[PDB]
Amino acid sequence: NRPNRLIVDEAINEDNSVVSLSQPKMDELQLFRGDTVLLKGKKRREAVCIVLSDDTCSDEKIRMNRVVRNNLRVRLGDVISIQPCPDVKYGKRIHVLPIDDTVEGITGNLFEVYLKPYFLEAYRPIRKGDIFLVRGGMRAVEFKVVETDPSPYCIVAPDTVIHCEGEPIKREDEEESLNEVGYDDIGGCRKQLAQIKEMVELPLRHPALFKAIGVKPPRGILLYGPPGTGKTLIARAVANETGAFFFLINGPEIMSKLAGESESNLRKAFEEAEKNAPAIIFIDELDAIAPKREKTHGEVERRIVSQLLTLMDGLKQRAHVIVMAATNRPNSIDPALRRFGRFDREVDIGIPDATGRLEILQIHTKNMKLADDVDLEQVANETHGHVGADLAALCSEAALQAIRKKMDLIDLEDETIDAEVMNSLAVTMDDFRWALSQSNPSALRETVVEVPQVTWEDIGGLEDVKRELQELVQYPVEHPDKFLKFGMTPSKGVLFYGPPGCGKTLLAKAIANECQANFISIKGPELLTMWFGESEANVREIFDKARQAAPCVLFFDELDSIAKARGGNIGNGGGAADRVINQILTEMDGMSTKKNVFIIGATNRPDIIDPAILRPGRLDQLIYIPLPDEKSRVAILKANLRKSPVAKDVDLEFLAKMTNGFSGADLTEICQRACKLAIRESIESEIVPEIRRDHFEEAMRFARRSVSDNDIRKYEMFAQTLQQSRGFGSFRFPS
Amino acid sequence: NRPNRLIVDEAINEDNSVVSLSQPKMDELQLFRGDTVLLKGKKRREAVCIVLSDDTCSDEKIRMNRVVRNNLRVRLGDVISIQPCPDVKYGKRIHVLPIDDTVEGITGNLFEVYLKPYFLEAYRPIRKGDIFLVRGGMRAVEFKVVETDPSPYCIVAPDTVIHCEGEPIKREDEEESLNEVGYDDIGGCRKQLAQIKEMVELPLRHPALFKAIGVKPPRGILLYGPPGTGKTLIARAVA
Ligand SMILES: Nc1ncnc2c1ncn2[C@@H]1O[C@H](COP(=O)(O)OP(=O)(O)O)[C@@H](O)[C@H]1O
Ligand SMILES: Nc1ncnc2c1ncn2[C@@H]1O[C@H](COP(=O)(O)OP(=O)(O)O)[C@@H](O)[C@H]1O
Ligand SMILES: Nc1ncnc2c1ncn2[C@@H]1O[C@H](COP(=O)(O)OP(=O)(O)O)[C@@H](O)[C@H]1O
Repeated sequence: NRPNRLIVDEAINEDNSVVSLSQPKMDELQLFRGDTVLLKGKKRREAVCIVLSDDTCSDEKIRMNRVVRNNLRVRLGDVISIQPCPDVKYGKRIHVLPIDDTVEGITGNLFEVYLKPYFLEAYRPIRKGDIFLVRGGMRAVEFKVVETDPSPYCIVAPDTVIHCEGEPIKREDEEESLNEVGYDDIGGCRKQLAQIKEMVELPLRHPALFKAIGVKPPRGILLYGPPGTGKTLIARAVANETGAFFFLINGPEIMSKLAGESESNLRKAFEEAEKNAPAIIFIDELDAIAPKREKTHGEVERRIVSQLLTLMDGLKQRAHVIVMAATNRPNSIDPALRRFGRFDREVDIGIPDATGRLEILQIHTKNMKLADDVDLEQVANETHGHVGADLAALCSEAALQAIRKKMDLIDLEDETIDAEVMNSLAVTMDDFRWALSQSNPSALRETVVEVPQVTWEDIGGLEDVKRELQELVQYPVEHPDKFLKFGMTPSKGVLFYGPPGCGKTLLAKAIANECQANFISIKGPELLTMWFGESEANVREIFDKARQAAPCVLFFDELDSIAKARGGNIGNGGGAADRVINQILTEMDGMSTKKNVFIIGATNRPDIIDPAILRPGRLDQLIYIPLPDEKSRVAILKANLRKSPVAKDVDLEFLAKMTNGFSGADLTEICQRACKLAIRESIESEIVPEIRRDHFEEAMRFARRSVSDNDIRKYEMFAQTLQQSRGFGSFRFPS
Repeated sequence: NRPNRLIVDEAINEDNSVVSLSQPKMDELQLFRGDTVLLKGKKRREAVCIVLSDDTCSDEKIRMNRVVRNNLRVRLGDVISIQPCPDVKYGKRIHVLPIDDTVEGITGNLFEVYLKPYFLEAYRPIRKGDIFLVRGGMRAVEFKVVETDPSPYCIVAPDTVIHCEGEPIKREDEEESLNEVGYDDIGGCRKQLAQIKEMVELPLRHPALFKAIGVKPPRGILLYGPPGTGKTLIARAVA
């Protein structure tokens, strides 16, 4: 038994002496809330930390940060021994000194700038011989214990004096640098990063297991994403956290060699990593190495591609090397590389969402000190087209602005800077706004994927439609047991038709938010570009991106916008079928029905929609969104007024009754006009900060009905023709 | 404190001995409109100029032209020391001669063509050892002081006689050529040029600051524009 062995895993808190344990873990080992333990690992070394309460990690695993993982020489997946230590122990004299690998540039006091704001009111239990890292001064510097009283009996106390000599010492090869790349340095990638964690955990941490079994290990991992997403960061972090010898192979570095030298350089890079097993061979750019799809210009290019292909599939076990290649675009790769044995496991790393970029900002700003009025929530929202490298550049530029506001008048003309100035240099929002306005996003044209923040509370009315949407996309994904028993497959998608500006997009986004799945949206111009550009082959890429991002919903806005541009029911001498809808149907028919992917079709002119899409099998479920009723319009305003401060004066119920033929869009622009009037009257009166009732009274003058009465009749007759519930309404069984 | 340190910046006027200062800058240092100062920089050298009134530059910076920046061996972003000099000082005999790097092609009188239309009705305070540049004759030729009365006490006066030998002298590597490319030689580019000024001011003027910090410096700047816009001019001027 020996219930003291726990699985080491990454922590969540950014502190130093923190251990995250579940309630039953301390309840089994008679451990309390505010106690200390003694973690013991390999190489005859121990560590003293503080246990904390957790409820998310696991049942029998320990969450330990990178700062303390390097102290015990224990990586992820290894096992350690934990035991309580209720013995009283105080600190008297702690002597520490940093290592010269990171102190080059520090001048002045070292206690007041790094130790005082870290050791006081913390009661961090230090251990003689441990390496702890502290952050501050827009950098990261650690410290090393060289001589102290024999451990245990080392706990920082307010009445403990600290003195240091001043010169640093050199480190050894036993410990790794804390400034390197780790799992805690990656943000905005959780679904993709977890797959890579679980994919290479066995062959790297346990190389001897695969040598004794017939299981084929994954020999190739291809990474996607626009340049700057962080593929190299993830590749280096996996190697640095799994104990594998990382070997970086740059793209242009090999191609820059002469004729025949590139072959030797690429070939010598494989057995070198094979000897240092386990190892990970990473390729920076692979589209620039093997673009053997359309280029095929030059014998040396083909020779390099063939050499790479030969060295790729020729890894018949031997070592335990895993090759992870990175590229920019999936189609820009040689198809011969995707053969089974060279590159079979495929990983697509997308642009982080709003909740992902905040983690990147927290990672990139953890070394510097910010002011109280600095919030990263608005920065992530305002930066919705940027990538991982974009935000690091934004942070660097924002940090540079603060230096410019103090270097000019202080004029520290010294060979090295002091640590007592940079700590006080707090970056404010004004520094970030200057850099945000000039940073050009590198990721704007390709489709962005989210899991939208809009929920059911933002949608007013449409209660009949909500239950229907929560009936076909949430039941097969949560309770499939009642589906395979009947032997019938679920629906492939549902089409939305009705008057424009009623919520055709809000329902699709809310159903994605509730189901916790990705959301891909295609607008009208996006569909029209591939028609006018005479290139309909881009549907396959959209469907592939949706498939491997499962679960996800495939939303097509105004699907009839391609038939409206060429007439409609009659139009020109052609019919109601074109190349883009052709390719969409072709890719939907061959789409995997067992996957969690879903397709949402939105249209405002259902009379011109091709019937070929509407058969049972592609899009059979049709839900009509009518104009909001009296109590449906009230909820629209109750949901739209949650952002702007409006007092109790404005009567929303009375406004809904007068707005009879008003769609959802008109009620939004009414509030927009009222708030614009409020802003204008505030600015004009500045030469008050609340929305009054006469604002809406004047804004109601220009209340234009976007939907007239002529199309209402057409929509209603179309709905009743497609429903056809008459005749069989009184159909009953005799006995 | 020591309120005598000012930030050196480019000037606006195309004159020679002109210092642009704000009203509070002279109001703090008890300096008037028509007075002279003594600018001191690095390498144990000084410079005498005339302060002027300005209202646009800054609160605590000094605007100094390229002609006087090379005299003190001070570039943009550096700091200097300014102090008033109300002592009376007149000129008696100023001996100057140009450098052969730019005089190849000049023949005849040198005073009437370059010094007379520059020194008269100007009262420019010269300093022994300074290199001042004058424009004229569809070119630019400067002059060098080789031997004169020990500075101070060098101010051009109408009753001051000037004679010159005629042969020039060679320059050294301490000073830079005034015919080179500078910030004053770029025109029509203010928004773009300011971004490049502020982008590389830190890593170039203070190389040791980035070596002691984790901030990533900009390693690459791409320039656009149709051929002939002046990208090479800006690139050479920044360096
Ligand atoms: N998801 C991320 N989390 C944290 N940092 C990131 C992320 N993505 C990129 N970065 C930062 O951007 C910098 C540049 O990354 P880069 O080498 O361009 O990645 P790639 O090689 O995948 O394009 C790195 O130093 C890294 O710190
Ligand atoms: N039922 C509704 N409840 C609340 N707001 C709505 C509703 N329908 C539309 N809106 C608002 O109208 C705006 C535009 O909607 P739009 O995308 O044109 O709808 P559709 O896709 O049905 O045409 C959205 O920002 C949304 O906030
Ligand atoms: N904005 C400018 N201000 C002053 N001179 C300019 C400017 N742009 C170009 N010139 C002049 O034009 C000449 C040729 O410039 P050129 O070398 O063609 O620039 P680039 O290499 O950027 O095309 C230079 O000698 C320079 O003096």
